[PDB]
Amino acid sequence: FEHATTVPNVPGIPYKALVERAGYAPLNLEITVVSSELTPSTNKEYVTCKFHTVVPSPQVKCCGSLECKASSKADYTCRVFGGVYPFMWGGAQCFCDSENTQLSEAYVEFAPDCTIDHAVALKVHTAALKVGLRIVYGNTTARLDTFVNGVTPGSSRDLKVIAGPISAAFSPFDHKVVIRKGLVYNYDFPEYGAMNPGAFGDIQASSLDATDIVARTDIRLLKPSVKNIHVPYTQAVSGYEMWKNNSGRPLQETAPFGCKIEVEPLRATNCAYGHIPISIDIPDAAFVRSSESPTILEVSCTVADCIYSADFGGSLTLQYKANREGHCPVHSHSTTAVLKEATTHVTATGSITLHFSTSSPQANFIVSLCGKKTTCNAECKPPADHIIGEPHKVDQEFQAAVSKTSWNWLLALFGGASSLIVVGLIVLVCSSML
Amino acid sequence: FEHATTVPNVPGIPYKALVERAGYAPLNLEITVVSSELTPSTNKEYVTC
Ligand SMILES: *[C@@H]1O[C@H](CO)[C@@H](O)[C@H](O)[C@H]1NC(C)=O
Ligand SMILES: *[C@@H]1O[C@H](CO)[C@@H](O)[C@H](O)[C@H]1NC(C)=O
Repeated sequence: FEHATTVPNVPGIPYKALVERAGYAPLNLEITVVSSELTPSTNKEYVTCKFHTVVPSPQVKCCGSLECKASSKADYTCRVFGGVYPFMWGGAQCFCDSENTQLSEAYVEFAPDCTIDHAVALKVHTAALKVGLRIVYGNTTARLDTFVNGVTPGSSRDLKVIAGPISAAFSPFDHKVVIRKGLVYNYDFPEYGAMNPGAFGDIQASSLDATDIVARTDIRLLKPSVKNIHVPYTQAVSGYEMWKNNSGRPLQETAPFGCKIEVEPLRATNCAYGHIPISIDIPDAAFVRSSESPTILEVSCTVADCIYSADFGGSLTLQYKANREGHCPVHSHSTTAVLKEATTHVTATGSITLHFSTSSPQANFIVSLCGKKTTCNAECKPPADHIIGEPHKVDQEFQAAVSKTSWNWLLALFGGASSLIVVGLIVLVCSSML
Repeated sequence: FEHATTVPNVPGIPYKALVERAGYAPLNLEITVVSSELTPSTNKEYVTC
């Protein structure tokens, strides 16, 4: 017997329901989400880190004009200097007086510590959910994990679940993200093949050990002022360190709906934003005969000290007139009230107490005990505690949020004004008759 | 829970109250002033005999 419903997305906050076949007894149904991860399909453009800006040895020849071929190495900057006359230890290095040529070479390369201190640039497409459910139908615990696509049944021993598509997934990741050491940033990195000096992604490669390193650091070779054999060069600062200087806060601190970002794989676990349609096919082994279940001949309810809040605040007493011994579920058939308990053992002619949570100052909600429905009407007080450590289990519907007496005053003034208009118009009609 | 109430300053004479909570049962509250003392802040001006 399939049953369709819509569960809130929030992890925790167990969700109650009552399934009911025409010839079978009403049966408890529990749907609760223990985990929910958003795993998007991501591809990798480039890795980046500190460059080493290694400088090879000078190529000095003594009064012969030489030029350097354009090497394919990363950020290759090469220059020739005439009129040099080098000195390293041991005196002059060229015999020939004042026409010697020095060749200065410079190129960049990943630092030795780039295996840990590297940032990986990702493009993030649309994400899909993989939510874990616990189903407590017929006091039989069933833990499962299922995708939210509407086409994937959940692997269970005797249960079939379909998770309908999300109303609106919000995708916390932007189209371009950057991952550094488990910290995820929504950064608009430049495209591969586009580099700016002193900016993020100034040096790029397909992998950490890739040969095709590419960079456009603003490196310039200068003429050696002192008569030695050093290579004087200047270069713009690494954009990796300049990005770490003002990276801002990562996605683990700046993310909507309060869900935590994890890496390997990139995912956003325990997000709470929408609603999942659940089509669940309860096996018939849990459905029991209506004759076996003790029906309730008469039931009445009262509410004592209703405190409407996020906690299970509010107690209701049910006076039942059961016929035979057994146990059968309870349920609350209002969107504003959620009952704490699932089933109740009833022998005959007794009293039970139940706990519920509401977001409305008026408690006008129908309780179904074991098949039979009776409504309960009472008043609920606002809580004294301003801040509570657990989330609300019900949502305000904006019509039950207005209290019963405030509804009475507002409807009384509106009805008095409207009836005053009606009596004015009928006096007009009576006067026009004359 | 914080209960704010008003008790007479009579020694002895137990004072009754009810602590009603929306999430718990009402509780008996007894307040008895077993003793009091009104100690002034004094200074010695002089001593004579
Ligand atoms: C950047 O680094 C400098 C050090 O040169 C430091 O003074 C500064 O606070 C950092 N952050 C910003 C936002 O400039
Ligand atoms: C629910 O509990 C009852 C009594 O504890 C037990 O007999 C029954 O097997 C449980 N339900 C199912 C569907 O197994």
